[PDB]
Amino acid sequence: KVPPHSLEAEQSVIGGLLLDNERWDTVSEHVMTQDFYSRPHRLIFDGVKSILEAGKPLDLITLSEYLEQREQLEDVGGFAYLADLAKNTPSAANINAYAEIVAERALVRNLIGVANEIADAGYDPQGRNAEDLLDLAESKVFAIAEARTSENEGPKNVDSILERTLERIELLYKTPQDGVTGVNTGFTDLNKKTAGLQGSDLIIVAARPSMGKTTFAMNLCENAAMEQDKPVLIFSLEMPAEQIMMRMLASLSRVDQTKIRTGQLDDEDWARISSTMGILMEKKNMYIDDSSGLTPTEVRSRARRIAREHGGLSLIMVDYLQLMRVPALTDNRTLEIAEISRSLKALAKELNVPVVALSQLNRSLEQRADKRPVNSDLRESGSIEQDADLIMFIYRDEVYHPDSPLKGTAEIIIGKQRNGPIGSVRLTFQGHYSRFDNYA
Amino acid sequence: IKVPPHSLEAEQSVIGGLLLDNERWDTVSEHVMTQDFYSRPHRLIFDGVKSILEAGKPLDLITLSEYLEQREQLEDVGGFAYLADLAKNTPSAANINAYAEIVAERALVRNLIGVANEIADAGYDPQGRNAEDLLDLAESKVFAIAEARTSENEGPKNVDSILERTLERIELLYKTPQDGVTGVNTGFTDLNKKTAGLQGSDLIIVAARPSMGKTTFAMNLCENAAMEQDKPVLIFSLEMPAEQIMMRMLASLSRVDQTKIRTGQLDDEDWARISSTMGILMEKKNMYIDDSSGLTPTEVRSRARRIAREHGGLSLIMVDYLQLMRVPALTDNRTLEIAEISRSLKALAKELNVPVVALSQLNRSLEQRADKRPVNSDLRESGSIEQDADLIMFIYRDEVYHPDSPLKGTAEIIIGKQRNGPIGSVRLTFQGHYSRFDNY
Amino acid sequence: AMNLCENAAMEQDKPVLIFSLEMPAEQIMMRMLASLSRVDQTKIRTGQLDDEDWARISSTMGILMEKKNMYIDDSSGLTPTEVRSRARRIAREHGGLSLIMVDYLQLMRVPALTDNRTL
Amino acid sequence: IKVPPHSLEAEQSVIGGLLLDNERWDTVSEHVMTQDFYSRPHRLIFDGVKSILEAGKPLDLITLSEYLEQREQLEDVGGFAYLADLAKNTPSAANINAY
Repeated sequence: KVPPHSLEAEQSVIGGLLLDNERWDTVSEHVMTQDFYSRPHRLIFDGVKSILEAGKPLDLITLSEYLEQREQLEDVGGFAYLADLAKNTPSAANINAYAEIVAERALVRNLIGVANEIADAGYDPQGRNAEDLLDLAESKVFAIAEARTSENEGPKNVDSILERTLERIELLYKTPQDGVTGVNTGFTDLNKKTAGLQGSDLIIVAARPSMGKTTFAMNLCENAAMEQDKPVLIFSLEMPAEQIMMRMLASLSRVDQTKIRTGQLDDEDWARISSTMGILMEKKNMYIDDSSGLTPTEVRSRARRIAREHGGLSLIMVDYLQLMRVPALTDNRTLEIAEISRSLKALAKELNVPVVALSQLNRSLEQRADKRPVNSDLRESGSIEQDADLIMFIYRDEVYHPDSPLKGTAEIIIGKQRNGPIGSVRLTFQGHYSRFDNYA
Repeated sequence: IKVPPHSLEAEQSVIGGLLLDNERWDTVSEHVMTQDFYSRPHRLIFDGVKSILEAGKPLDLITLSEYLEQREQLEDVGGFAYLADLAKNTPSAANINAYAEIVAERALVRNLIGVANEIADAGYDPQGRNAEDLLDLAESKVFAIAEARTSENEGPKNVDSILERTLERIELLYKTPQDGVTGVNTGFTDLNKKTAGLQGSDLIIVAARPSMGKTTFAMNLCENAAMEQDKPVLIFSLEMPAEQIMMRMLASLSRVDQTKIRTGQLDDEDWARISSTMGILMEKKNMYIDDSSGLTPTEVRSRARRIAREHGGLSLIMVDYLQLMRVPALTDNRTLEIAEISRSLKALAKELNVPVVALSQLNRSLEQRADKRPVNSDLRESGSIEQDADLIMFIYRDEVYHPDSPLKGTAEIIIGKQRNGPIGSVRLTFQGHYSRFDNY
Repeated sequence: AMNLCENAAMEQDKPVLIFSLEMPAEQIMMRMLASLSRVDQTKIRTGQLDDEDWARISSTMGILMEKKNMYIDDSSGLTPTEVRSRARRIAREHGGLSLIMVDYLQLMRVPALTDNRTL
Repeated sequence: IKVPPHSLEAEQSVIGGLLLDNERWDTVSEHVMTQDFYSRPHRLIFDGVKSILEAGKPLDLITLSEYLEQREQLEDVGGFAYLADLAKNTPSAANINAY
């Protein structure tokens, strides 16, 4: 019975912190002084923790002088062991993964000790009742949960919630003051509430059939490929790359959609098609993947490959959230959508590019007779509210009502947005040639 | 020497006592089980006694021996000589209830040791189990032993204890001039007639179909509990972060339209009402919100017990979504996952003695029904909650499905199930412009 | 069912046994107090009631305390083994029973036949 | 003698190359599968590399070692020494797609 520990992983956390002091911001969230195994490794990590928390510089002699003044330098292995730790593990950036190993061994090691306490108290109760021993065993397990979850999240105090609410309200004033903070949407009305497409968050655009969810997603990619220098990546699942390019050519030249997919078109229309063809060939940013069977593993691999080849991406768009599938969760449909939503959010955090994932609403709003898409309607499809930050819906009043005042105007109603404010942004729509425009 | 906790002498007196006095089985059956007995021979004799006494009332040396002779288990026990010796060895009647409690207590301690050994063996050999996964697995094994406990010898009570409890509840109802609140005040005088205060020992599940305002009604219950009750309230946020929850709560506290807070720019008059209610919330200090998306029933019970230990005790625990919570042990079966969460939330309400308002969403089966009124049987499709939760109330506004409805701006809280008090449709007005439920 | 137990507890000398599964013993006693004093059900479960109604509830309280026959078991999880054992236990402690009432036949459950609902 | 069509030397360079360059997985995953590898030891190492690179970006001598150690497959492969020997034996990056 050897205790669960990884002495090799502890050496790389300590050794990595001496080489890169800026890693402490992430390392402190994973490992604790108690989480380290053995007395020598705990004394070194306690010195590193005490130094990096107040005095920014930490090196071979900074850590040595902290231990020398506390009569613990010889106890850890002298100056030679502290200097040989840098020689032993010179692998930076992977310190977060090494800390996770040490933290996992510690939580498993604590569980073994806690279970052994219960086992020894069962054999030798010393006047303890079965009910008393049961509550004692629960309290020992509850203690490990208290130390593990108190580092990152828990029940925040009123003062902290008031501080985080007022800072969020003040940030809403400066949303149309800064302007585009990255990816330009193309719609000046949308740029007031969105204030540029942020890279660190997931954007989910949902619409009930006939609203034009694919059309709005294509229009966002249209402006991103021309304004932003970095290329755009589109995962086609609903329709092939040929149909996507035919729809994009209609918006680029304002020529009616029907003429492109039919073939028969005027010489004037062909001149407008040929004029936009040259500008599209000079930019070279449209990368489309017409694969029907796409798994979240293949999506993340293809996005990381294209970003590595051309420096970096700018916007990743998915044609359908429900068309993607994970082979491990083929039985449970509820947890399949939640895993895809998590995988798409992780891709947006890793690549730092805005991810526009398209999704479809449930048929529950059809029997409601109001038909305005609320953020709670998409919850039926899967868990996306906790993962995606920006959730905008497409609602055109002419689809459900023929005598509607919004004739040819679809309002992009933002139902959820952490970075900026929410609201109904009216934009005109031309269904004859698939092109969303600014409402006057 | 690690000898398993057992009392072979106590098992012989339960078996021996049942042979001498067959009328003791009425009390003995409530304490001991066939599984509770230690070793194969004692379990075979007790199983025979259990099968015989139940239907074939006469039980003796010849009845017990012939039951085992026909099943080829008599020789395994020790022939007839062993069964006849148990009547001779223990001729002490009436104390059988005390001997059974010893056997039941030894079995619980023996199971606790086996449960601790399971955790210890799983720690040494995880086979791909994470530290978080192993922690939740260790808690679930301990929780199972506590589930078989909490019986407290429930039986037929006399009229003296029922009338004493009934008179004390009736006499307490005269203290309130017209409130009728036996604890947590809901804030709605119409709701206080049927609910009669939020009881702590039971689980309250509020369910509503999207667009009804389930989050709005849950926030309004926490609003009055944080101001009226001295003990703090705990809210587990899964659907929306603590910032959005505080923005919605500020709209109800000052009657300022919801749109102005989440957008930014608002009038100086509106800011004065927000600043006036800020000082009221700062003096009370009861709103504790946990904006964690990944919440397991182990982490929920640990975070509720932590706050109920720091500030003396809690007053009301609210969950944003029942379906957003997940148990790693039941990720494959969705049916038994919801039933375990419903059981864990009910156990939290019994242990902490505070009303737990768990929010849940109805199935889309009521949309095709055309009746639109959600019945208690519609939530059964989501999971087993009827047997665990005592108070189940639904939110139904007639203006959501019908535009020409007479209930314009009035949502009726229809109570479908309530063990403590009576059920019925309680009409209450609703203001969707600033998220605030009021008295009709 | 409550009205049948009402007359059996007053007329017969032997006590009555009621197995509550649908509603607790508190709700059963509140409903029984409404029939014993003819005061509207709503006033008892709400709390607010007149001084005239207070005297009728207090008068019937002493009548029920002199007889001592209502034995209620507010257990939700009741198996046929536990029902027979508790019925035999009360009939042994108090000489003998007089009427056994069950709140719900479908709420009772046998662990051996949990799969087959028909049997 | 009917010797099966295999290349143990080519399997060692794919595994060894993935430990030196984690960014190669984008192209390597398109060519090889866990089933494609010959013998039980090479399949256990490649399955660990596949499971790690698909979610947790860092993969090295101790990341792969800890995955196999927790599942009781480290000694069945050849201890830690065999995993460290693959980095030493084949230090040829970029040609992993051909292997």
